[PDB]
Amino acid sequence: MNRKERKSTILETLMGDEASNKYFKRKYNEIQEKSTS
Amino acid sequence: GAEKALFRKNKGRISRYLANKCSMASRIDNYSEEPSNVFGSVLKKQVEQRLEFY
Amino acid sequence: GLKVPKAVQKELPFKSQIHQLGGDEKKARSFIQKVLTISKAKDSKRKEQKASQRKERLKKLAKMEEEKSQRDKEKKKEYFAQN
Amino acid sequence: NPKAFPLADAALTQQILDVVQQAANLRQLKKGANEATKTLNRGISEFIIMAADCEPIEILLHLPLLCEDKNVPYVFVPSRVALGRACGVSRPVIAASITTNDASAIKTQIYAVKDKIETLL
Amino acid sequence: SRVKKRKKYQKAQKKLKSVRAVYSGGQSGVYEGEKTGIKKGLTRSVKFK
Amino acid sequence: GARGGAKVVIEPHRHAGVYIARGKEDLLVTKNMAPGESVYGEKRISVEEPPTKVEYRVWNPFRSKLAAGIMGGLDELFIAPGKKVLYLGAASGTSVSHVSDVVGPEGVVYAVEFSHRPGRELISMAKKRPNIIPIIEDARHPQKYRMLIGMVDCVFADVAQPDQARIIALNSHMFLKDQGGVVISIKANCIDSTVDAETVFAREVQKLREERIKPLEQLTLEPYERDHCIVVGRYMRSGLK
Amino acid sequence: YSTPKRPYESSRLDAELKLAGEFGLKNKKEIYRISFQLSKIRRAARDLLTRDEKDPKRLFEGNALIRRLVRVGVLSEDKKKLDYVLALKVEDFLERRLQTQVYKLGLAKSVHHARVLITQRHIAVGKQIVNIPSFMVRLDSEKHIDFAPTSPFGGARPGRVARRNAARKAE
Amino acid sequence: TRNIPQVSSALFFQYNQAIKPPYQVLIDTNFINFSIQKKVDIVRGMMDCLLAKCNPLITDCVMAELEKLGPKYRIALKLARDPRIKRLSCSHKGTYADDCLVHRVLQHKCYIVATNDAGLKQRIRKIPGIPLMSVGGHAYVIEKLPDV
Amino acid sequence: AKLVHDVQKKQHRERSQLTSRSRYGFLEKHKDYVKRAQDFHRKQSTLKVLREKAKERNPDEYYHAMHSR
Amino acid sequence: HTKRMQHVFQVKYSMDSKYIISGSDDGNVRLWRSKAWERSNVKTTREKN
RNA sequence: GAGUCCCAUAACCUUUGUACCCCAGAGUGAGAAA
RNA sequence: GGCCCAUUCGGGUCUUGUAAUUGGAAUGAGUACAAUGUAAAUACCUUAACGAGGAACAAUUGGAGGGCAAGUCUGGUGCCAG
Repeated sequence: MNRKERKSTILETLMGDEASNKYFKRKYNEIQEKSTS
Repeated sequence: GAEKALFRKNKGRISRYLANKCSMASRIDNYSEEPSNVFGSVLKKQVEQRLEFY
Repeated sequence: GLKVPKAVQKELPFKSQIHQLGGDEKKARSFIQKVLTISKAKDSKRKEQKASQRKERLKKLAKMEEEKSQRDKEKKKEYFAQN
Repeated sequence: NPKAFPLADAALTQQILDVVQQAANLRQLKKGANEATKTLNRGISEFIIMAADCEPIEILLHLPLLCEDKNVPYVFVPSRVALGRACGVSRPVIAASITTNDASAIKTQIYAVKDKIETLL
Repeated sequence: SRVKKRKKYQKAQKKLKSVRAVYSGGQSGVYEGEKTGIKKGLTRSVKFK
Repeated sequence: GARGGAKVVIEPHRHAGVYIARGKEDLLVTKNMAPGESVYGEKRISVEEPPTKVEYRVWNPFRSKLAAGIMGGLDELFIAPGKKVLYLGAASGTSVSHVSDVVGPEGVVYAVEFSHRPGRELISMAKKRPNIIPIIEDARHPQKYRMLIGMVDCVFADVAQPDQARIIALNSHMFLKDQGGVVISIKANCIDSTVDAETVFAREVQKLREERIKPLEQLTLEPYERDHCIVVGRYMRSGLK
Repeated sequence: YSTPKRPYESSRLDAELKLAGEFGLKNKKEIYRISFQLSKIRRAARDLLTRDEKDPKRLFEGNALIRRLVRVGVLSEDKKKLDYVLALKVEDFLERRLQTQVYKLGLAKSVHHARVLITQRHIAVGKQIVNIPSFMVRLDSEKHIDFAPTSPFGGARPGRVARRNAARKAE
Repeated sequence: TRNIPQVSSALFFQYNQAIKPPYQVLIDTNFINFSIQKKVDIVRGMMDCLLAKCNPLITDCVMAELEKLGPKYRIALKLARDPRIKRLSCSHKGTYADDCLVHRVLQHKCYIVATNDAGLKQRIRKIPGIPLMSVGGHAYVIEKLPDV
Repeated sequence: AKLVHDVQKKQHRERSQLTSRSRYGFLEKHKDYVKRAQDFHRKQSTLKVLREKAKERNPDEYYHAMHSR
Repeated sequence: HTKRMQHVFQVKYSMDSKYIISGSDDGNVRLWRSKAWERSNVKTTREKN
């Protein structure tokens, strides 16, 4: 990786990616539609 | 040697070209118990001919 | 949820009495509560899936044992027919 | 003793090139040293053919170090110039390698030469 | 019948992979670690008694 | 995946001297005798510990058969801290360096190889690892280098020949302890290509048994290699019954 | 062909599954045909084996048999003995089916692609266009498998759909 | 350290692609006795039943069991010692042959088992992809051998 | 499936509540009620034990932890 | 004795007098200790006494 | 009363400046020139 | 998420699923200018043109399971069971 990408925690590296965060926001919103039903 | 530009579109072609000559030269030196410079001279001369051509 | 009457709650013995950083971190804390919700639901859907085939499995197993239970009966009719 | 060793005789070279020349027709042949270096590290090579008359011979003596470290049979043959003719390319070839495919139409031929090669080594 | 058997076999090859690992050319590219986890308390060795 | 600037959680393995580096993926990892470099370009871990920067090396199963053997779930690996190991077939430090990692500074590794070209590299690696003695010599005649070898608690063999079993017998007889360890990697094609691999696997086992080796375990090295197993045994001179 | 002694063995059924999938056979009938031929040839070799060595019948018939088995390509040249005939398996014959060579030589990328190409009159052995996939190729015939000259893939004009689409593009 | 044995790499479901001619048959004690009763040669009959060269193996356990039988079965001992029969060494204390054959079969999957004991036969039937050989009527019969 | 047509095995759709009754809510079904009945019985059963549990309480019971709680 | 030996036809003493060699018609040559309770291992002076 | 002991003699981010870069990677593998 | 084992609890394995969209090629049945064939003729073989996405140019037979109603019938110890 580029030196900028290396982070002092995995969560920071994980939270850096855009595809993963989008997937969770969509999927998490789905569950409440089931959970809050 | 691409991180410190040791070997350095036409400019790249010589780099790809010269890199091969470094590779073969390493073979000649590495496995010869007492390597000579006779091949290195002509191999460099071959690079010079290519340099002029491009 | 069930609500115990306080009259019932009061007169019970000892053993069983019912006992009655912001900014980036918030985005990084709501995120952790986000994912753990994913895994629990995913596990619960995979786990319930398993029990569904388990009910199917014990059923298809049950039709073999009865065939195995019954056919043994005739073998002991023909065997003791000789005896 | 010689650096180019073992060197196949007039006979054993014969079946080798026959495998090489056909293997070219079947796109199973990687031709020349850097492809030979290529295949060894990826471990897709049956065995490697080297020309013993190569100028200089040491340009390819690195391949046996790679070959036997990966436990891949190898051999030397007299004339590079003949190998290109077998290989089907219009230039001499100093090194060649046969790639791995158990679905090749010539698994028996390749294994036949391979067995002889192991005995030679 | 040909097409039906074709899908049958490729399905079976998949099933073979689940019951046991099946060789797939070794490693291709950089070694990315074990995809699915290393199980510490697990031996799959056949024991000589 | 296992990319440089990323971090992993390194943890002990069941076999002493081996570790697991966890993360998005996991890696079999062994601690480096020689921090600061890789013997064959393997991947390496660096940890700050009170602060000293201890280093570890990643172990590639597809390159080393022993590593793949651990991963198949080998129950007993005699190679461990503070134990003498005789590695037959020391082509290079690809596996020997990792074995040298497992034994530790107290232990030693007796590396045996025949050909000269790989031995030069083995010598070069073996120097940076003081616990490694490179015995470039034919294993078929242990009497040649009996002078250079004492007792070894475990003998590991990666030697690829048709006549492996006899080689194991001699080396085990001369140098291995009683009740000592033996670990053999068997390639079917090298021994007998005419017959299926599985037949060779049984045949070699019997050769071990008549050589007074009670074999303990056998594991196929799927998926890392085809037609291979690691056979683990104990050298019980007294009686295999 | 002849039916097997016990068609319903699970090991058997998996056997035909593997064989058909890896060789793209239409049904079990081809497998039993090949098994019947293998049984006959192996029984003949067995009976010859029973005969005394140097028996004129053993020598003559065994020699002719091994030479034929070499010519069909199942038995390798270095394995010219009746014991190796006895060691044969149906897979060797099935390899010798034309489908397998069309696939393995690279003309087709799959056994099914080979089947369709063969039945489509795109494959020629020498002068003869063969549309019988069960055709058994010999060693000499193996090297002459090519695209038939009349085929669009074999040197002829484009097929009906190709020229039709080219025309529709034209206007 | 909980342990799950791997299924043999030789096996595709219930099919043993690994077994190919010539075969290995492990001989059980009863199999000799019934063979003599039916006047069926050990080697010829196998090669007839299976239409392949057969390499019979007698382990130490079964050899001990035969020669335990006594003077009545000295013939069986003699036939069991035929040179075409190869012998297989063992490394376990018990002379019980039934378990020894089973253990070898679970572990190595090229072996045919020649036996008539009803107790043994079902067990080898449960073990997947193990051809079962027996003598019945006037010649041998092979049950779980796809190649026949 | 023996001797049955696929027409014999046909799906019957579920009728909905009257638009006049839309305010009050969904139309319950047999499946819906068995959830209601089961939940009620479970709660009553646990309440049933608690009452019996209270009645047989011994006033002289002593457990040491009362000095704390 | 044992079941496995069927008729003794050759019996010999090991030339060191420590073992007995027996040959029977069952086809096996058996070795026996001259004294069943004695063991061939070298003993300590304490054990010897 | 109170973590020196993770170099405020420092780390990280932002701005500015200087010098270079915009090829494949387990790189491809027979064309190029006319 | 898929799949495997397991009476039991549970255990084991990883590129999978589509009941999603889309592209250009190949050609047989057929239909047929013909020729050949034949006492003549059918058929076979050869061969102009047309001849495929639901390629509707719409092969079957048998077996194992589901699930659904403001539906219906029957025995009961509510709300169950068949």
